[PDB]
Amino acid sequence: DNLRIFTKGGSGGMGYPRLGGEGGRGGDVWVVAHKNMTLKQLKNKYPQKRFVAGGGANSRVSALQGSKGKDCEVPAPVGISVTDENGQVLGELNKEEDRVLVAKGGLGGKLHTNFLPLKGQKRIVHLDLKVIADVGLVGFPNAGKSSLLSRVSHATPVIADYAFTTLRPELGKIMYNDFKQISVADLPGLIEGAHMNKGMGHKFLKHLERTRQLLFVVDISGFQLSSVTPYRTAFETIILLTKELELYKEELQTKPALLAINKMDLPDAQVKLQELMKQLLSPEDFLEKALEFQHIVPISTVTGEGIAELKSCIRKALDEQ
Amino acid sequence: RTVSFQAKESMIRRLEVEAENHYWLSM
Amino acid sequence: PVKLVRVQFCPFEKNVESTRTFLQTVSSEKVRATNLNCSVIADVRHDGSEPCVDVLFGDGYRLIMRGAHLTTQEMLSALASHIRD
Amino acid sequence: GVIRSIGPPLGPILGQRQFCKEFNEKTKDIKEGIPLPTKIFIFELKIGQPTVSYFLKAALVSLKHVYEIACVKAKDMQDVPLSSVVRSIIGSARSLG
Amino acid sequence: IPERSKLKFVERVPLKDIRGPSTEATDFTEGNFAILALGGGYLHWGHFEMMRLTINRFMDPKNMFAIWRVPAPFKPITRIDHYVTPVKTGCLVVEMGGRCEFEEVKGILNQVAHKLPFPAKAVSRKTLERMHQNQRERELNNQNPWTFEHIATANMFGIRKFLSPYDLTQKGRYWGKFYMPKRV
Amino acid sequence: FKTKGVIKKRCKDCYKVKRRGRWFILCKTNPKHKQRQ
Amino acid sequence: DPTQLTTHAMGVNIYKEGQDVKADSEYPTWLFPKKLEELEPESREYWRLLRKQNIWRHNRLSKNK
Amino acid sequence: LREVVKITVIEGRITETPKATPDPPNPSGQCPICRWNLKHKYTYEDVLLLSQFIRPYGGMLPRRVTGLCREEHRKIEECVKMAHRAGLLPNHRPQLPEGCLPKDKPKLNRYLTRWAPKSVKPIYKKGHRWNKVGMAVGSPLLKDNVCYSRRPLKMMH
Amino acid sequence: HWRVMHFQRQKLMAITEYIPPKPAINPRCLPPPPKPPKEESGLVRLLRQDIVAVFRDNRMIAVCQNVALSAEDKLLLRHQLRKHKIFIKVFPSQVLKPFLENSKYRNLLPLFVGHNLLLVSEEPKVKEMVRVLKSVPFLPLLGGCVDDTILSRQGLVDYAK
RNA sequence: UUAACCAUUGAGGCCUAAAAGCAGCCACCAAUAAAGAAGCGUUCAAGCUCAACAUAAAUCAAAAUUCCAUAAUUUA
Ligand SMILES: Nc1nc2c(ncn2[C@@H]2O[C@H](COP(=O)(O)OP(=O)(O)NP(=O)(O)O)[C@@H](O)[C@H]2O)c(=O)[nH]1
Ligand code: FES
Ligand SMILES: [Zn+2]
Repeated sequence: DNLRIFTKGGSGGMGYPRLGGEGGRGGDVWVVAHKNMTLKQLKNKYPQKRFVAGGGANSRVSALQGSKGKDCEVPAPVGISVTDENGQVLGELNKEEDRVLVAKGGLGGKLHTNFLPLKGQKRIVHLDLKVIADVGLVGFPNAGKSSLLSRVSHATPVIADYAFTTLRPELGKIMYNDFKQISVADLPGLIEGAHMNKGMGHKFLKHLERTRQLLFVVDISGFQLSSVTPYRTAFETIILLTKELELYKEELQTKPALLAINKMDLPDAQVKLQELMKQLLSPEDFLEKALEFQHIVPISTVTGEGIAELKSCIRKALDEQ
Repeated sequence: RTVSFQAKESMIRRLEVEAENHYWLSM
Repeated sequence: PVKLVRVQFCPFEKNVESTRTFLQTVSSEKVRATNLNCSVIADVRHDGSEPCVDVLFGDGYRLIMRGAHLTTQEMLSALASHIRD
Repeated sequence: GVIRSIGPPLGPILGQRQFCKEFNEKTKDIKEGIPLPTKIFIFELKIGQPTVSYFLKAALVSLKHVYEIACVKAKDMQDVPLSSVVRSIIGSARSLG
Repeated sequence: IPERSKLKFVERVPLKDIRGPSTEATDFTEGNFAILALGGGYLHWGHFEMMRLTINRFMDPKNMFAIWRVPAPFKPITRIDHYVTPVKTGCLVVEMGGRCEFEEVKGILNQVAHKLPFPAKAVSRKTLERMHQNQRERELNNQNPWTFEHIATANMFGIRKFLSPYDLTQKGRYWGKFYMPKRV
Repeated sequence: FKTKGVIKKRCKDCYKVKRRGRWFILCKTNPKHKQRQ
Repeated sequence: DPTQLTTHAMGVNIYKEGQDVKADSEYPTWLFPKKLEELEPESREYWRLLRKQNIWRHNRLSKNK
Repeated sequence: LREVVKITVIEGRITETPKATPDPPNPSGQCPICRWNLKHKYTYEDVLLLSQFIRPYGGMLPRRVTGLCREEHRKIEECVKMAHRAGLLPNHRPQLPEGCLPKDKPKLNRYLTRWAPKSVKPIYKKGHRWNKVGMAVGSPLLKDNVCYSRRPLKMMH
Repeated sequence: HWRVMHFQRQKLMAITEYIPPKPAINPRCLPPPPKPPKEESGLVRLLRQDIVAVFRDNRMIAVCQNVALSAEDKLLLRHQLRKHKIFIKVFPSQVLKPFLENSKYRNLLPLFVGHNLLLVSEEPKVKEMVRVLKSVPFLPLLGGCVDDTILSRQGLVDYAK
């Protein structure tokens, strides 16, 4: 849903000397808002991604002025954000009837001025619908997010046994007795830091930016996860999660979020769950300000215990904002 | 467009007669 | 899917090389692991006995042929049909 | 399926069915900085002579200085001709660095 | 290996010219593999670019090199729109060489030849020698007593009424701008 | 099946046949590789 | 490095036990690609390099495809 | 000739096969056809010669077993198709499965059929005098056969 | 574009076409030409010497079928055999046959069958050789000669005792 | 002309942790009966496995009213 598109502006028609006059401005590319469904059409149908515009007609005898060129248009999903190849946001077609001069048609060739012809501008433009889910799932590897999504919905999520798995987030809409559908997407387990784009990186972390709220899975087994030798406690993991989120974007931390305890089935996990109750809330033996939303519910995905309880809390927060 | 068998045979006959004319004109 | 595979031949007699080649192909550990149910065995003697091959199945079907007039490809192809059952 | 290259997370298959402490313990049994060919087979475990890559860098290297490590190669390229492994490291030696 | 292995650029701006057997560029000079013109045609600058770009990209500077065997466009054309380089059948348009076998350069040379304005072929030194040997062998062992030259030169059958003066020199191998190889 | 003037194999698995008066290159692994003369 | 050129040497095991444990006598005195031209046809190494060139000749044609 | 018999126990029994007639007229002939001076003197009608290279169900035998040269293999193979299509080999029919029967149509008499009848398109536009579209008769592989007519045979009808 | 040629001119071309000479008998059907003299590559000469050298040095030569085992896996068995100071030899038997044709060993041709490994040593550790064969179950033994005496597997096993 | 086979290290280094025949660039590499790294795989190494060993054989020539003589391969 983060495809890319190249375009080329029409070239300017060359003028006709001895008072023939100007040449038609080359055709320009205007991305035009239409039915939101067009995104599937754009990426798949008309696979050639180069949108080119007709160059303006050359000035003819009798001093005919140029035809002004033939424009080109891109139907796009509503709510799309138009960004440059470099990632700079040119604009967003948030509303309908929102055309954008993405590419510039070649300046009309004029013999009287300095330049006889002029070629049209061509560029790479990213047009992307990064998943705008109602809430998003952010967790470290082996958290259990895919398993959590597996049971709430019927999505057959890829289960990440090892890190760097489930690279593409899987969108799942959660049905409710109220007939309200809530879209939840599970991205892959993220590494510590990632401000330098290490490993998985923060490239997929733009998907969370779109999501209105954040869902935090907290694997109890992750507590004191030896790994190479970080041995991160869940308390540490949350602190790292808050810190890394702030570095990537300050607003991400401010955005509404919920907490989802995982892997509480084991009796030791229940003892750790009491430790989880201890960690955060009241001050502990700390090893900046950080945020605790307190929308934390104790559940175990593998046993499917307490899953129904969490569902309610999520909907309450959603209906609120 | 090919050339018939009659046409190619008859010319060779004429060539042979003309070939002899070359010889008798050399003495 | 084979209970046991038995190959028998007499080396110095220069009668059949196909039996040995079929033994050589069987020797390839590749398939030996695929049909882990069977333990390959090779035996040789000096008698004037034509080379023979015996295949045993759990169901009790025994497939026996001799290499004197059998080329390695045939038996192999014959085996494949029999394995399907 | 040796991971030859000049614990639980590295060896998760082992859990399904030590080298972490053996690695740092062997890191003492090897030089701290020179690479080593990890003979962590796939599941017997072993490791021997280090690699010539960093050996030249920290030393470049004289004939006396290289024949001594050739004995380290002899200690465990299991091919019998020790002269051959000398050419082996030599072949890598010119290419490496 | 020549330092300027890659083909040089060609300047865009500096009936019988293509109607007979060639007398220039008919012999390998430095390279071993070259493209042989099998017909008479005009090579405009567009063809020159295709040869230059295609050959240069593929050739390896370390082991391969190429040179031009024809002059740049010099003949005026009017509707002075552009200049075309004339070529005669038998000319070597471009020559390649280096520590490579013919088979390596066969594909590129044949592909380039196909897009030339006139029929052409990729021939090494051996192949060009073989072609000439076959031509001479065919003439010597021909079992047809009559040949075009003898009939035309001797004016047998009153033939010269239907022949052009140039026909006697060509001897029927060449008709118009086309070359007939098998025709002895 | 594209009807082209020249038929050329595009992969190792591609094979050639002469069916119903025409030449075909048929590839089981990649059906895109199918061509008819 | 001053140490490595002395008895201290990278060649001798620098293990925690070895710790860089020199003289020509201490090491095999006898020990103290190629050019096909020098090599002789029969000689095993000749064929090796020539076949390397033949394989490279195959690679030469093979690489192009 | 070895035949495989099944019983499971399967065995192949070798049986003696008739041998070539002794004393070929032209010894030192590499290929079998040339040994008997038959290089350019057989056509599709010569079933007695052709049948010797045919499997019991009408297939051609491999070149290696027969020993024929490539040029004569191609010629022998082509004539057999024409012999099959001309209904000259009634006992070498295909081994149709027991669940199948002949197409049951009446059979049109043919001879000198170059191509398989199934895949030949009709000539709707035949063309005028020096434009005629020609109907192929015979096989080009046999052009080099000895001809007893005033001029070469008319391949295109 | 083609320009039509006067009929008379076309008739001239039709009659002046090249006619090639035809042979009475195709060269193929005729008896094959005498073989061009072949040459022996230096490797073959050295290879011949190698087969002669191994026979001269090694008193016992036994024949064990080949299995084309992976090189490193083959080295594993070779390493075990090297620990027992027994060596493995493989040769392009096409050059081996000439020697066997005319040598002290002439009845071992049947034992040699294509992909058959060779056993060579200086000591007749035949009992250990059978023991090393038991390492690989399927690996069979065809026969050969031990201490210059030609014998089959059953005799070798009896000879082992 | 492909036959149906077989593929042996110190990861060669360095610029991208480190780059494996093989990110990239330069060496153009290691013993052996015998193998340089060919596609390609690989974050790089996963390795799917080409050439070796080891086995057997192997470039051309006659669209628009309604199809339009009929037919025909061998007698000197
Ligand atoms: N004991 C226990 N195991 C669980 C629980 N939830 C998930 N797991 C286990 O965790 C294993 C590892 O994969 P998992 O963490 O579920 O996948 P993921 O959510 O996609 N991980 P990632 O965070 O990297 O995207 C699963 O195979 C599953 O058995 C739980 O509540 N309790
Ligand atoms: S003419 Fe002798 S092989 Fe046929
Ligand atoms: Zn294909």
